[PDB]
Amino acid sequence: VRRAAVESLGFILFRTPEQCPSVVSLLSESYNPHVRYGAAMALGICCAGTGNKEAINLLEPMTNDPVN
Amino acid sequence: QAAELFLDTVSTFTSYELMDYKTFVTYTVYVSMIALERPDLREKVIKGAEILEVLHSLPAVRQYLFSLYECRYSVFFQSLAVVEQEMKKDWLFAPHYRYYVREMRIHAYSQLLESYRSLTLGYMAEAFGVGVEFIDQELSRFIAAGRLHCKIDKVNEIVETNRPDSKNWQYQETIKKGDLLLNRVQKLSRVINM
Amino acid sequence: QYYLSKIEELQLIVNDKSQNLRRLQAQRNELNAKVRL
Amino acid sequence: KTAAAAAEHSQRELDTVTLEDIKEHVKQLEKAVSGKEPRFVLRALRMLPSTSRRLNHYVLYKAVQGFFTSNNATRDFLLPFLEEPMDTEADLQFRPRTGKAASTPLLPEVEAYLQLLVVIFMMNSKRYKEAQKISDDLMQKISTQNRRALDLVAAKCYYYHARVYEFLDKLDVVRSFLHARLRTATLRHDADGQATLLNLLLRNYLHYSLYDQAEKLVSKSVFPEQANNNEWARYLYYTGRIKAIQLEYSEARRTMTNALRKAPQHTAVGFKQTVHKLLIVVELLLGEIPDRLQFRQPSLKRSLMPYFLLTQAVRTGNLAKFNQVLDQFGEKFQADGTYTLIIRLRHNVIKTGVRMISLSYSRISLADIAQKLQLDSPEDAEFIVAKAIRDGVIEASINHEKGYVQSKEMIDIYSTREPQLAFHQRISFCLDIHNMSVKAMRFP
Amino acid sequence: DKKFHGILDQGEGVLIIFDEPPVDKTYEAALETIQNMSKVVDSLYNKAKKLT
Amino acid sequence: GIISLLDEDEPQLKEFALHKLNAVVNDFWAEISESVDKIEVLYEDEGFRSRQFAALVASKVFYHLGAFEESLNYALGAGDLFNVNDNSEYVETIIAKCIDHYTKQCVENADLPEGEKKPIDQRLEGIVNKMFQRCLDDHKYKQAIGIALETRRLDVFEKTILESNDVPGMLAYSLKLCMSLMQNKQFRNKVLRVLVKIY
Amino acid sequence: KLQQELEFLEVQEEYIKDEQKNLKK
Amino acid sequence: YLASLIRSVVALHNLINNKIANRDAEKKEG
Amino acid sequence: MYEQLKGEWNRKSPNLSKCGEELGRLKLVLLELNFLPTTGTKLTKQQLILARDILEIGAQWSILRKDIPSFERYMAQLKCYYFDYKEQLPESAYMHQLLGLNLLFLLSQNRVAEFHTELERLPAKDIQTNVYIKHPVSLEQYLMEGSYNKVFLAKGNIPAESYTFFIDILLDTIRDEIAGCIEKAYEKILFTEATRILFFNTPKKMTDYAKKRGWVLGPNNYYSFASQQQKPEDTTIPSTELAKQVIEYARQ
Amino acid sequence: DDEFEEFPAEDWAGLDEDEDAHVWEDNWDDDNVEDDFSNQLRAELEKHGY
Repeated sequence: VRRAAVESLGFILFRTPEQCPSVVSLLSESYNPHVRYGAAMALGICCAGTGNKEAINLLEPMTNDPVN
Repeated sequence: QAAELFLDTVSTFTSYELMDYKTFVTYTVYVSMIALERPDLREKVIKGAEILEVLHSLPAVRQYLFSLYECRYSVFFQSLAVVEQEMKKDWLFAPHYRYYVREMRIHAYSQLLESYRSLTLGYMAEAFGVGVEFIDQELSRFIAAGRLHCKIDKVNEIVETNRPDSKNWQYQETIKKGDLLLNRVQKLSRVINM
Repeated sequence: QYYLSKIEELQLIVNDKSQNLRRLQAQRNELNAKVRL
Repeated sequence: KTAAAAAEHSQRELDTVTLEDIKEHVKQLEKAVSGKEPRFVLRALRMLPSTSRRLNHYVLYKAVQGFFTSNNATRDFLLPFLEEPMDTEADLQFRPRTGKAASTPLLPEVEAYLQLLVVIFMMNSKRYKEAQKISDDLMQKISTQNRRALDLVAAKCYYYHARVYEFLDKLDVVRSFLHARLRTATLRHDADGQATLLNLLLRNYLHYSLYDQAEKLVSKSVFPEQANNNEWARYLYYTGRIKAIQLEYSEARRTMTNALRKAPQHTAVGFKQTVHKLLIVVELLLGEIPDRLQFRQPSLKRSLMPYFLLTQAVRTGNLAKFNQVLDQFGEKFQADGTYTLIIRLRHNVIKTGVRMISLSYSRISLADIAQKLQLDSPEDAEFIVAKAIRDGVIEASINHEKGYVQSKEMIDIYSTREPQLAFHQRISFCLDIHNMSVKAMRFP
Repeated sequence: DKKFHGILDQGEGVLIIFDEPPVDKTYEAALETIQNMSKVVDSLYNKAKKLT
Repeated sequence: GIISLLDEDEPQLKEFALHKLNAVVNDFWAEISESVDKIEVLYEDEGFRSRQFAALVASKVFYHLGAFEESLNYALGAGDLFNVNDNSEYVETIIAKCIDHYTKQCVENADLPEGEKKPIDQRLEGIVNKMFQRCLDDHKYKQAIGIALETRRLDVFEKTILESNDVPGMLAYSLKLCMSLMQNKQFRNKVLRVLVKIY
Repeated sequence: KLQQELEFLEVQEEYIKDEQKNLKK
Repeated sequence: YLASLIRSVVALHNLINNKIANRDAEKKEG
Repeated sequence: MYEQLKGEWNRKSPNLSKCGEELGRLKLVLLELNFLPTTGTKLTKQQLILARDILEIGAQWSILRKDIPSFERYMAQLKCYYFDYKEQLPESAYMHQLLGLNLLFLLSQNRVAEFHTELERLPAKDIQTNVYIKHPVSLEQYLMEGSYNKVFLAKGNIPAESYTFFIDILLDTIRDEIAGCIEKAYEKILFTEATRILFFNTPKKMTDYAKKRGWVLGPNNYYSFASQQQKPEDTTIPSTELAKQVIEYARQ
Repeated sequence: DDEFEEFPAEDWAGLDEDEDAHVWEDNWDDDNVEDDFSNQLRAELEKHGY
């Protein structure tokens, strides 16, 4: 439920791509790697063809996360 | 502080600086008498061999020191007046109205009426000098000053003390310090948010 | 537009309160990750 | 001529330094407009009075003519109102705005600042009519422009406006302005402006002694907690003074000690003197013995020496000596406004002495207390102890046989709990501290 | 010299002997903690950082 | 205290005392803030021909008190004297509060319109109608449509496009507002039905 | 425009404040 | 006296440290 | 307009028919224009003069007729009309005495804020001169410091405007105050103790004391009833405040 | 930075001497006036006869 609920939020919140990175400041860094994965996928979904400039910056640290 | 750093009987010169070693000792005796009343002061200063020797050198000084130690007020008050007179002839007379004799007798009266509950004014007067009216007015003045934890039944002329228990007195001390530190933290709350 | 200003001030209050609210959660999550490590 | 020329050149250099201070203020507002940050605005307003004590008409006209590169109503008002000196050998390169800067209209914040600076400069020059006209222009401009950041300025602007009108004795007339700006601040949620206007109104009611209206307004007007420290201190001191007049004694002492602690320790010399006198008089009336460590105040020795003698008279119970010293040096007490209270203490000295002697004694004779406090009457002593017990200040009771008074008792259920009950607001303080941190942990 | 636990009630011509409970040293220890944990810190720190 | 002049049983004395309250309202606050009991006595004394303006100065008393909603209610019960002057900041405050109240009541009575509606006050509806009607007729339609949408009336957009259509791009402006901003369908239905019926 | 924009932004921000606060316990 | 007050004092210390840091940052950022 | 200013009010006005004449005065002369502005218009200055004259007349009538509502209304009207201090007009005469009576009866109503704030309006009016107005000040000073019977003897004379009924109303307030002071923590109250030393030598006051409050008369003695108790403490409000603290730092 | 001279700043016009020029801490009783204690005890001894 944790990974699901942190990944399937961008479907609702893509109306607010500026709020995609604001609602995951804890999810993308949470101690649960599945929660971080869900946050990443959620931003990716909610920003389909948008040059958000903030979601990219917040997802850059997760591109090299120790968990596969 | 003066006592704690001044009991040290290591003089830079045999008789110099404070005009003598005897004058040094008299300063020590005055400072200790202001300092405390009678706990293991026997094992702090009385045990001092040099102390006993210098009291042998000075009989009247030995006289009032032993009078305070023995709690014999009949000689204690006369000797204490002599002590105050001597301190008058001394430039170290800063406690001219606070801590010549009033503080020492505050300690002495605390020592006396403690372990007592209702000691009669008329008999404590003759056990502590003369002039029942003099002792009554002294007790009234010192109770007004704040120490001498007791009250006076004037219609019966009795000294009904109110010594708090260990718990009660320490409780009072804690609530006093709580008042002071609430004042402190309110000042610090003023410091923040500005 | 003045009620808009009032709503904006309320939003500002919510944002200011949410700043440390998110920061505390992130740092406590970091502490939990540290203790798991 | 060398010494005079050197002195004039040095004072002109300091005038240029003050002009650079004003230019730094202008750059501070440019940054504040760019960043939408009123805190650095507050820093500018804090730093203005430090340099305010040395200005010159010529350097003010220099700053005016430099900053108003584009023609504007502010320059048109300052041209006749500001009276610069004659020709001066020193000139500066006045070209701060060129092109787009001159094309853009003037900032309302810097306009309010130039207006307030002109009014402070007129009061420094000891002028009244021009100062009032500039302040009226300031309030008019601030009323016309409805930006959010302006009302924070408007707080201190209205503050100093009414301070000027107090010298003008328009402190009665300025009340309509105070109330109108109060209504505007109520509309705009301007807590700082509200605080300033209530402070000015309270000082008006003090200068007219309008204490009944002052208390009726204070009992219904809610004062912002997060207001400025200085405004909070002034409001709290005025509230404490009016409570002291109203005989609200415990609240008075609480408010006066709180105001003394809230005032800056390094500054507010007159405020400090007033709070020392207030605490002395009120606590002596209470019988709460005045704080001895306060007598070491380096700025209050002559004022507190008769206050020291008043404390001694309160403790002793004598009358003639302190009546004589009041006849000698009571005019300052009248100026401070406590002389009615002074006589009230003069005749409640017996009450205070009765409280102290009742705390001293367990069963004291009514004859003894009458002799001690110069009553010379058993019936008057009985009446006094009756009045003390009905006031509840002391536990001394009456037994019409001889004057019995009960003693204390060992500690009961609530006697150990009343400290924790009255002190467990520690966690309330902790939670407000934590909430302030939550508000003040902005990352960027 | 605290070798006995009583109070001399001369008015009644007796001495009330009381059994003193010494387990109340928590009181004094707590006061010492208050003193040496508040005085040494608050005044020094918030007088060094007067301006904030 | 002037409250005695109202406490007298003389209606002319009461009227004399209560004329200049609306003029001393700005300067005097504490004396009027404490006199709530007297104005309540005057409001209860409805046999005196100044009940309406007594309710008006009661609203002024609650202006002093800070209860803008209660002052709104008192000037409401006064009725025709709610709208004595249409241009003041206290007027703007009370009309904004009344617009918020009308918005809430309209939303709830449209979410449950099958009878049992909270009674739409005739006095409140009259002042509301006057206010947004003048806000439409002030001839500033870049903000008239905005204040209308804030007012939340079912027919207000239809009225706005049927009256003088200043800046005829207001149609597309409200179109994008209803397309993006208004999306909660339950109370959106009024704007949606007006929008479909026009477009 | 900005009216309902700020209304919705405040609704979402006030919601997320409470939701993220729910994790403090 | 010694848990609620201690929590309040430590929270106050944290807040005043944060306030000093924020004020210094605001003054020295530019 | 300007009719019979004090035509029948200076010598003697004991009839109730003068109430109608006063009402007509209010309708015609008191309601001419206003009392607020007082900028110029010496005619309105004389209007204020006649207003304050009719207010003092009504004050005397009310204090002689013992009608609390009318008297309080006249007091409030007096205060509101005097709120306009014009220094060029001849002060004193009616000012100090009436203010003293009003403040004294207000203290009988138990209000001290207004008393002291008026005293601050009056810097030297109360202390340097005007026994007329310092008589209530001296009475309150004694009644606060040390006197009951001495207060009674001091009240025996009023220098302000005679009308020695404010002293009787303060006597009623002080019978109430004495009843409270003896309902206080006193040990015992003999019948002769209550009757002789303080006041009220066997009047209907004695029956009022014996029937209204507690402390039932024993043998020629009233005694304190159950007011101080050991109170084996259920200690439930400490538990409630402990729970309040628990919830306080159970969150945030 | 301002000194708040608006409040009445009546500086102490003596500028003559500090009565407690040293670090001595006074008490409300310490400043009572009497012939100290030695003379009083002498008078007590005299009234008792020795």
